[PDB]
Amino acid sequence: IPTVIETTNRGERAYDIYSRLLKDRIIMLGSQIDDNVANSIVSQLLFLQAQDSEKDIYLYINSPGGSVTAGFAIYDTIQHIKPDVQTICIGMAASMGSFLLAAGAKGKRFALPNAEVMIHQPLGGAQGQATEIEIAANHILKTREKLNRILSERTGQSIEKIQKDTDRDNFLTAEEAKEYGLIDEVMVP
Amino acid sequence: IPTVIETTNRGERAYDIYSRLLKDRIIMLGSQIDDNVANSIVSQLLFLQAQDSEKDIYLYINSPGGSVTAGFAIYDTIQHIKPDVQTICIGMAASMGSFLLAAGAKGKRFALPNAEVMIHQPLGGAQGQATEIEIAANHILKTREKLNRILSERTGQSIEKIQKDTDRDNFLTAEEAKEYGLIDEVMVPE
Amino acid sequence: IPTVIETTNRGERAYDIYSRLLKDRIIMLGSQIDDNVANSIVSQLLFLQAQDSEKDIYLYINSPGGSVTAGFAIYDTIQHIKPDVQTICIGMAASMGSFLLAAGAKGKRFALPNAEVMIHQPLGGAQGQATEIEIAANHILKTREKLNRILSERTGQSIEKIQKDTDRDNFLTAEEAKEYGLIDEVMVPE
Amino acid sequence: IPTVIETTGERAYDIYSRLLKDRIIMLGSQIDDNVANSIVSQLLFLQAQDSEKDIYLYINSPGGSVTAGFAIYDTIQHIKPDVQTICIGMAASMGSFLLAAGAKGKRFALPNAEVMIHQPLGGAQGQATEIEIAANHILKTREKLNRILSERTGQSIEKIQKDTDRDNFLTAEEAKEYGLIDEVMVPE
Amino acid sequence: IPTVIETTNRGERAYDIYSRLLKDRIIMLGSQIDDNVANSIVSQLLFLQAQDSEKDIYLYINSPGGSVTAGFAIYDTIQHIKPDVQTICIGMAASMGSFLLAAGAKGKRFALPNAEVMIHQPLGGAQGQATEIEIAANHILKTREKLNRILSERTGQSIEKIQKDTDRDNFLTAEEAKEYGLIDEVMVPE
Amino acid sequence: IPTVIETTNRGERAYDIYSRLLKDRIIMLGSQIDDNVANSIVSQLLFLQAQDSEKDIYLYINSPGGSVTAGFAIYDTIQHIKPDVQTICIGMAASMGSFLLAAGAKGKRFALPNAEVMIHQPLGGAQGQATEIEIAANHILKTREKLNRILSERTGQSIEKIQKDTDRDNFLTAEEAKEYGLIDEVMVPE
Amino acid sequence: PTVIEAYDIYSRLLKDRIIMLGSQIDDNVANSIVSQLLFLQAQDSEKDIYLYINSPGGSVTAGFAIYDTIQHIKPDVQTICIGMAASMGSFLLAAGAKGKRFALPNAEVMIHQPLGGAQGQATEIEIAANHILKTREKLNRILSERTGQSIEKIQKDTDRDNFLTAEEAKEYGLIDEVMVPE
Amino acid sequence: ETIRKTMLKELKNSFRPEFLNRVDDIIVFHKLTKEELKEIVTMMVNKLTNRLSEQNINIIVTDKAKDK
Repeated sequence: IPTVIETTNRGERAYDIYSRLLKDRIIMLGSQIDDNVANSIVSQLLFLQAQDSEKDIYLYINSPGGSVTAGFAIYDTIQHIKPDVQTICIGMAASMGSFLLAAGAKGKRFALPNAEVMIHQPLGGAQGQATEIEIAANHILKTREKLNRILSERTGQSIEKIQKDTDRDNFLTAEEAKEYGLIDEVMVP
Repeated sequence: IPTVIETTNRGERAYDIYSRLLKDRIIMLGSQIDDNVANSIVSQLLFLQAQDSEKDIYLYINSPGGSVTAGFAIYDTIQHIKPDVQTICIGMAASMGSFLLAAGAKGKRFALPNAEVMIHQPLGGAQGQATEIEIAANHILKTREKLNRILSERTGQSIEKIQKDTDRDNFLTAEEAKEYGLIDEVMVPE
Repeated sequence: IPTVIETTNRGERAYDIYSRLLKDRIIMLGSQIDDNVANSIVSQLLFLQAQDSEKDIYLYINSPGGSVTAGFAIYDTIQHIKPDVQTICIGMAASMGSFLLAAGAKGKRFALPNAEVMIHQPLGGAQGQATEIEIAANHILKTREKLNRILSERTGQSIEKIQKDTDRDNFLTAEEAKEYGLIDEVMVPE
Repeated sequence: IPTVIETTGERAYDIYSRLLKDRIIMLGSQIDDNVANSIVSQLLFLQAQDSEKDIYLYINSPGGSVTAGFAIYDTIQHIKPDVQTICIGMAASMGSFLLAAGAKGKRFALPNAEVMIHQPLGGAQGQATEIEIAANHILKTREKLNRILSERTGQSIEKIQKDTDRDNFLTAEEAKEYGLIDEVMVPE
Repeated sequence: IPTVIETTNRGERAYDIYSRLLKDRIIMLGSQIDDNVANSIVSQLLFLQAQDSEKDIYLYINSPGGSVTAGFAIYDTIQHIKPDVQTICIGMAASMGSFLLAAGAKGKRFALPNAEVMIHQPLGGAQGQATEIEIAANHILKTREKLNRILSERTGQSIEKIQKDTDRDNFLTAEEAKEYGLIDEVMVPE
Repeated sequence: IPTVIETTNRGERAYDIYSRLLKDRIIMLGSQIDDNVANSIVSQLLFLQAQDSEKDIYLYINSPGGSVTAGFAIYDTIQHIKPDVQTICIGMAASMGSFLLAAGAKGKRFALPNAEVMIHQPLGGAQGQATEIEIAANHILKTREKLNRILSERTGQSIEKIQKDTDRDNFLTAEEAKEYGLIDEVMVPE
Repeated sequence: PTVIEAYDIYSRLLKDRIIMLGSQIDDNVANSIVSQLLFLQAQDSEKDIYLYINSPGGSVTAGFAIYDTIQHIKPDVQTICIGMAASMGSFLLAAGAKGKRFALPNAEVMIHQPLGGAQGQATEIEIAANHILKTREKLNRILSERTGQSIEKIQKDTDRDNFLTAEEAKEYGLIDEVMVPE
Repeated sequence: ETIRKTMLKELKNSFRPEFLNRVDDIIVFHKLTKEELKEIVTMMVNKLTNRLSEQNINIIVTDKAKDK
């Protein structure tokens, strides 16, 4: 990761390229969404809200997805803050990545021309006694229901259509995602 | 980990995002609760109390659980310091993480809309002779009794009900947690 | 990774070789194209577009290949930024590396004399049920079709011929790549 | 580990260095040779810093090497500052030893804290003579531990031998009754 | 790597030993030649040519060999940059390292007295179907043909004799290397 | 390791704890004695001698043992430098750690009250032909004899008694170390 | 540890022209030593360089590179044997300038024939064995030149492992005199 | 517009608010354009032509020369 040095009268600022982008209100989601990445992104969003609560925050997504709880934390932080969050899909947006891609401000969710978006039902695992397996299955079904509800509210599609589309791995191009309502427009060069 | 450069009349300073949040009296608890994390949290709380003893302290919780003793250390530190400690649940607060969520000041425990909390009896393990297994089992049962007692005192629910509900994994939504007494009210978006 | 203290005027700051080359709009791609490398490349491209929207960027490529999605992200960032990007093939540009080599500005794609390029169909895997295998096969076939279409557009050659040539591993010298259309001219030594 | 900015000195510390400035030494990990060396260095530096003020030892550790604990005990007893010991979380094995090794009347424990006292662990392997030597050494180490604990708690060596035969878990109130600590820090 | 400190007219500045040598345009190649080392060497060469395009560059080679692609990338970069590149053999220069040993400018290819050089035919491997093995074998033979051609041009020696001496491992002393043509003169101690 | 602030009259200097201890001529031997640790100790002793050849050097020992050659290098550096070296046994001094403990200046070797000193014959191993096993055994016996000679010189005890006592692992307390001659006096607490 | 006046301890020793060779002699260590030697030659080409040797050995090529760098530079190189010097380490100990190779009183040195390996066809094994014999011949020739000893005697003593103490190093010509304490 | 805004914001981070509050007007100088540089060359050439004409030397500079 390269280092960027900026010279002022007061002193030297040694950014790394991600921090330099963050100076311009760019947050990069470019890895699997685990607890650490979600915590870092939440802290970045909160700091960007503090610095100025009126300008727009830009979120760049290139990730295979990850934890549902981490994605929900990011979604809650995005919806809670006053400034609008523009979501731009570079490369891939899968599982939780697509959920966060759809979570941007209306009229402000973008994707690069040959970017790929994948929607599917969450993965999980149950092990042990029958009662414990039942508890785990109930939890995962509740989580899937919540995700389908949010996606229906945020994309304008019926809950049944999203249930049918998310049964298997559905791969959508930028045009298909625009037609599906996941993104708002493709960014022409 | 991103780096934040903040300009002030005193000069320009380079922060990382977590220390920048700590400047605003915000403590991030976002990993498995082991000895090192609990030590860091206790140190941060003690320093925040030292800086000044009247403003609020904010604890953001996103953890799957961890050691019971580390969580007890964190809870005791929270209860011992004069400034009020607000707890906000980000994402998931499970096992001792949910226990620390209820440890916040009354009227100041928060949770995000699509956040989840999970309460269950503690785990453990015993190996060796029958007497050793008896000792370990007595220890784990006493730990469960202490946890249940603290939860009953902080949530207002009967010890028997918390005993029944923590028998298995209990997943609660923010509204279910509020009606159960774990949190005070959910954070409405603004 | 040697450091360099050479800077103008004050000359106090020290750079590593890659950061110093970044100031000269030199971007090095000397490893497999995964998500981390692609994200770094995209950030560097955006930073260089911000620094000056008119001057050209220099992209030295030496990569066995990598993720198709990462290469697509790099390709979109290259084709989206206003400044032109020169692709210079160092050593081997194979798989997605050759795709990014053809992604440079028209008339601004170069290769060193004793350099090698390779083009082939994308690799992948499909495991599970028959339906899942069908879905994965459809996805990989569509990815190959999109890659072939982009290569045909950027090389001016029929997609039938590219499909025929990408069936197996096709190794081309710098002159053969020039005749094929992936590059524009071979950088003769001084 | 977060970085801390002190506004009264416009100078930056890490949280552990900031605590050590206030004469706070944290024992929050397994006690091995490296950790004991660091603790002894911090204690000696603090003794150099001021001949009078108290040093604070915050203990949260499952235990560890007996020799490292003996080094820490010797350093604590040698230095003429009083060393207050506060039990944060767990004080088990050699950790409970250093808990009772603090200054009399200055041994504190958090309300919901637990301590553990038990005989030291070890192992032997080889010929009969070597195993006999190892057993003699471990028995002498246990005897010295029991003697120091009986001296610093006021209870009989026989009772400590009986209670430390197995794993003895004590609450803060039970540790107060036993004699390891002096009183429990009540919250404000 | 020890830190190295000098007092200049601009004050006292410190370097690591390799950065200090790079200040005097000394480039050290002292490990296996993979894509990372090749990327670093190419970056250093480009930086040195940008700093001053007339002065000489020095390449101290102590390498057991490496990838053919990385070595060819370094060779192309050396032959492309305007400043001359002196090459000095320290210890061992084997396989691709010996190829990079001959890459230096004529009259500026040195070697330490009791140093050893060794030329190989390139290693490789093939796996899969008969067609895939055919393609891999063709690629390896063409790579060896290119290596032999470049070696013949730089050392001024017949291609057939290079084939003969390259079929098996060929250890050469500094005097034998000088007589063969890989180096120009042995560095007599002074 | 923690960082401390110093110089209450100056306040601007901060050192790591071992650098701060090295300022007062305190050298810590608190790990297994290998080549790197011995090199660091020797370099520290040389620097301390260079800074002031009159003042005394302090060596703190807490080590289970280590290589015979590295400890012998430490012994040589201790015995060659003009300034006196005081040795204090913190915790344990076993194997060659006790040898270095006895290596201190006459009348200036101290041990803590509850400190254990262990003396035993050196370990080793031989694997190979009969001649190689004989060579290795002869070397091990020679180095044991050298250790016994030095220990007898610095302890005043007959070499037969050392041979008998070092047959097995002999654990001694501080009082028994003083009676045996390893240390000069036990550091009584203040 | 950090030495304050701030420099790391090895940097501080390098300021006094003291070069420490205290690890296995591989390519990385050889490159570091060569670079340090070149810098010390450049910084002041008239004073003397001190090399401290404590190593079990390593690569023959790395040791030969270090030997060549020592011989080529104009300023002289005193070698002081701290602890052990084995295989290539003893060779570099002998590489010191005349009258200025040192060894601590109870230090130990080792001389033995280089270790190697061969695997594959008969021709490849023959090539590897020929190279190993040539390398041993070169090592023996340089040792005979630098110790004033006959080639045959060095060959005989090097056959098996040969432990030499400081006094045996003295009468063997490996070191020039033992460093008496003062 | 954005360039002026960001330069003004950066100026606030280098001077005290009460110092900038007492300034009557803070003016941002825009970068010179192509035609502005051409006019600057024209004005300097006119000044030089006057100064050489007072010495009775007549000089004219073509448009291509001025552009170069």
